[PDB]
This record gives sequence, structure tokens and C-alpha cells, in this order.
Amino acid sequence: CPDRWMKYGNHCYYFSVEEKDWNSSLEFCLARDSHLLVITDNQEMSLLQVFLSEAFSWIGLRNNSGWRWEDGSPLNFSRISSNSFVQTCGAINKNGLQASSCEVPLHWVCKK
Amino acid sequence: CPDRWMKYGNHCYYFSVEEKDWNSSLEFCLARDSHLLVITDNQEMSLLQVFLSEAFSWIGLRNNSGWRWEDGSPLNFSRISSNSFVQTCGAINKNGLQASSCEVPLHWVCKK
Amino acid sequence: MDWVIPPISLPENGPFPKNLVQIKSNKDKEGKVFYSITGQGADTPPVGVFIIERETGWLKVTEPLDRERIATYTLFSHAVSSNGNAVEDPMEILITVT
Amino acid sequence: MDWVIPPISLPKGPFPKNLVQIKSNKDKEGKVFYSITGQGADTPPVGVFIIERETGWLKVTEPLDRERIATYTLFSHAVSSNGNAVEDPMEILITVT
Repeated sequence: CPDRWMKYGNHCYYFSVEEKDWNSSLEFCLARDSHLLVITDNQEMSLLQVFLSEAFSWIGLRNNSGWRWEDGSPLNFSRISSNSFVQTCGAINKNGLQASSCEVPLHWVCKK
Repeated sequence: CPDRWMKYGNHCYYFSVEEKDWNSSLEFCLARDSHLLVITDNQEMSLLQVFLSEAFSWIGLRNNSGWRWEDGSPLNFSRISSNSFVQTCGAINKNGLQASSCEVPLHWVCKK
Repeated sequence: MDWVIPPISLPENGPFPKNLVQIKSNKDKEGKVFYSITGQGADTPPVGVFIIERETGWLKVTEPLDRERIATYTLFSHAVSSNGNAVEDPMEILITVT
Repeated sequence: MDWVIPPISLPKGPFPKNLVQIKSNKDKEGKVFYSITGQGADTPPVGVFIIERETGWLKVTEPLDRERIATYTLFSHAVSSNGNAVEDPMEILITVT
């Protein structure tokens, strides 16, 4: 994996050390031949969570006619909580998935 | 303890067979020389839940500028959940305390 | 305000639809009342998780909830008469998944 | 609709404790002032949550183990200098976990 990226299995992950809104995070990953985090299952989620704090990180999940990942796939595991209906982008911290307004600057995770 | 009441320690509990609204439940217990359940502590709440199902039972708890028992004492243990702001009477099931509209007929518990 | 909302706690299982609680407006004492619900879980994604019997007010869950992925559902119940005129303001109903 | 609500996660020591900073993007048109209402805000239990009026910093004031509410339903408001609302109230649900 490239420098500053973490290897887990057959993939490389980038945990940011600064904050960007959802759109800018998505763009940052794309510029690096990667994608804003699309979690495949509970094992991967649990592993990646060990590297997170209580602070939230953007992932490639949004409420677009239901919670679905950026690769078109609908959310089929775990659970996401929300404080307000305007929170349409998804994020993750060490405790789970939560919704946030997309304009909020948060850390983010890329996966290659 | 009177017939059909359950004895535990030096106390007698009545677990209703049918349903009544909150005021009617209160009146009933008073007519039987007792009181619609005022749970004293987390110990007694735990004791009680062993005998409850998923169905809710009325207890002597109401939201009057905050949740408090009919003896005037504020609720000082556990937690109560609610679906709607108009649910101002308290009930309990095997999983916990929940608010309900007072007009709803529910099973109830008396203690003497 | 004449809404009567029983305590709602999700079960643990079927068959579906499964009855949760019967909601009602005491305005039904003056005339026939018709019920409906809106909000996530009702008319917004996830759609149709919950439905309400228009004439009885029986709120029902339509599928095992392991099929859905949200923590809480904020529904709104509505009550109107034959002509469609509201006999209550909508009531917010929060359902938390345990 | 211009409310921006970050993800809230409840945390004892430095109270009051900041949770998140909320804002309305209407602030790019004028000075906005924030307030919150609701059980846990302006009604019993009073002051569990407070918000910094000019900045939008929403804070919790005590360990929540001292409270009995499972989920708080708060509403945020945004008004202008003249006291007129520049947004409809936003409901903010906070579950104690």
C-alpha cells in the first residue's frame, strides 16, 4: 500500500488527518484511484473501527431513496442513527454509523 | 396476601388480568386498600420485571413537570422512553419503563 | 388535542402484518374518523415498514425489522373526517428499535 | 431549509461539554442567533442541554446518568437581530446510549 495508507487484507485504507465536507472527501479519494469507504460487512467494519476515535469520519454512504453505498448497493447490515432529517450523508466512529449534514467537515476514510 | 395476589418479602402485589385506563387503575388499587405500584428502587423494578411480559402495565408514575411517583417523589432510577409528548402516564413491561396516554386501557400492578 | 397513543415497543419475530397498538383520536366520539401515517417507515424510505388501518387506527409492522437499518422511526399520525378535513393536528410518534 | 447539523454522540470533568456546532447557512446573509427548546432544554429537566446563542455550540451540562430520559427531542431555532426566524425550527433527536 502507498505510504501513509493502512493495509488490511487485499485492500489499502487512508484515514485522514484533517477534515473536509462529504463531497470534498469523495473527490479526494477519487483523485487517488480509491473510493470513499464502502464497507462490505461487519468484520471489515469492526476492524476499521479499531482505528477510529469518537470523532466521526465520512464514508461512501448516503440517504438516496434509502441508505445506500456510492456503488449503488443498499445498506444491508449494521444500523445507522440520525439526529435530524436533514442529515443525509453517512459517517462512522468507533461506536457505529450515524448520519450528518453533508456540509459538515469531518475526517474521512478512503479504500483502494 | 389476599387471594390471587403474589407475596414477596413482606409485600403483596396484584398483577391484573384485564385492562383499565390509568385513573381507573388507580381507583381500583385504592378500593383494595393498596396503591398503584410506586417502584421504590432498581432492586424492586428488577424483581417486578421477572413477572411481566412484553405487554405494558400501569404503575403510579406520571409526568407533571417531570416524571414523579404518586407520592410526589421524582423518578430517580432507571430511564423512561416515550413515543409521543401526550403520553403523560407511566407503564412498565419486562424490558423497561415507557410512557403512555393515560386513557389507554392497560394491565396494571397494585402493591400493598 | 384528543390523540390517545398507547406505549409502542417493537416485538421480537410474524406473521406479518403484525399489530403493534391501536391509535385513536377521541374525536371519534363525535364522528367517524379516518387514520393515516407519514414519515420514515411510512411514506418515506424505508417505505411501508409501518402501515395503519384507516378505520381502526391499528398500527402494524409489515416485515421483520432485521430487514431495515435505522435506529428510530419518526412517524406522524393524521386524523380526518369523511370530507378529508383534519380533526386533529398531526401527532409525532417516535419508535425506537431495540 | 439551510440547517447544518453535525453527527451528535454523547460523551465527566469539563462541564459544560461541547457536543457539536450547529448553524443555518442563512448566516451568510446576516447575523443569526440560536436557541433550543424542549424537555431537557427549557422544560424539566431544565438546562441539561444549552446552546451558545451567537455561535451555535450545543452543549451538555451534566453526566446524563443523573437523568431519566431515554431520548431527548430538542428543537433548534435561528432568528435575526430583529428577532424574526430565518428558518423553521429543526428537531434534533439525541438518544442516550
